[PDB]
Amino acid sequence: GSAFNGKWETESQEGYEPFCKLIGIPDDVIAKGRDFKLVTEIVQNGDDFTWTQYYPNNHVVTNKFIVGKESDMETVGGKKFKGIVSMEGGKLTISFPKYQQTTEISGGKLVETSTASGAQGTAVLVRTSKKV
Ligand SMILES: C[C@H](CCC(=O)O)[C@H]1CC[C@H]2[C@@H]3[C@H](O)C[C@@H]4C[C@H](O)CC[C@]4(C)[C@H]3C[C@H](O)[C@]12C
Ligand SMILES: C[C@H](CCC(=O)O)[C@H]1CC[C@H]2[C@@H]3[C@H](O)C[C@@H]4C[C@H](O)CC[C@]4(C)[C@H]3C[C@H](O)[C@]12C
Ligand SMILES: C[C@H](CCC(=O)O)[C@H]1CC[C@H]2[C@@H]3[C@H](O)C[C@@H]4C[C@H](O)CC[C@]4(C)[C@H]3C[C@H](O)[C@]12C
Ligand SMILES: C[C@H](CCC(=O)O)[C@H]1CC[C@H]2[C@@H]3[C@H](O)C[C@@H]4C[C@H](O)CC[C@]4(C)[C@H]3C[C@H](O)[C@]12C
Ligand SMILES: C[C@H](CCC(=O)O)[C@H]1CC[C@H]2[C@@H]3[C@H](O)C[C@@H]4C[C@H](O)CC[C@]4(C)[C@H]3C[C@H](O)[C@]12C
Repeated sequence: GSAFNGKWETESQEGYEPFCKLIGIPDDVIAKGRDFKLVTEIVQNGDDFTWTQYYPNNHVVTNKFIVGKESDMETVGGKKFKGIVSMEGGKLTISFPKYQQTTEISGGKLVETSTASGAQGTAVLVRTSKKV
């Protein structure tokens, strides 16, 4: 597999506001981040992925995982946990209580679909990134 390899840049976020509300991000912070454009850098070698995300102020998040094996996950908030990612129909999926993330290439583009659950219900964010 090589489909995911390269450098990607956010071009659209659909469902951004409802998703952010559901997960408890306050209003002024939502507005402060609607036009933020994330750069994602991916190195894929078979089942091994290195997944790098560039944030403001030289802040970087790198994830490293093998499909189907328990891996160490890392977060922008500086948190850590363990998870297991499947590869199903070209789609990378992590799934657990209250949260699902899928990432695929559709129409030559990196498409990240997140689904979070809460007391308000469920919200979906679709983030699309173009190749740079
Ligand atoms: C608002 C802020 C941008 C700050 C700035 O531009 O100075 C951005 C940078 C990191 C962003 C977060 C990270 O990209 C991780 C999450 C990605 C989800 O798609 C939305 C919530 C999510 C939790 C984001 C909310 C918000 O847009 C953040 C916190
Ligand atoms: C849950 C967390 C959101 C925390 C945050 O940054 O705010 C996100 C940020 C980066 C995400 C990871 C990266 O997007 C790369 C992988 C993409 C796959 O679709 C799921 C597993 C995968 C390894 C993701 C799991 C999880 O959704 C992570 C770790
Ligand atoms: C949702 C995300 C957690 C995901 C991650 O760990 O990357 C975190 C990263 C920084 C967090 C924010 C910061 O901790 C600062 C604020 C702290 C307040 O207690 C809640 C709102 C508040 C504005 C947070 C909302 C949300 O939990 C944010 C945006
Ligand atoms: C923009 C917002 C506060 C709004 C304000 O300016 O008052 C701040 C509060 C908490 C901040 C976040 C937290 O400091 C956690 C992260 C710290 C990293 O150094 C940058 C991204 C990071 C995810 C931050 C992005 C952004 O600057 C947040 C979300
Ligand atoms: C597991 C970790 C805390 C672990 C630690 O103390 O290191 C926590 C802190 C921020 C949490 C995330 C934030 O609360 C934002 C999301 C909220 C959704 O309800 C579940 C997934 C969601 C993406 C969370 C997954 C997980 O519970 C995170 C990543």
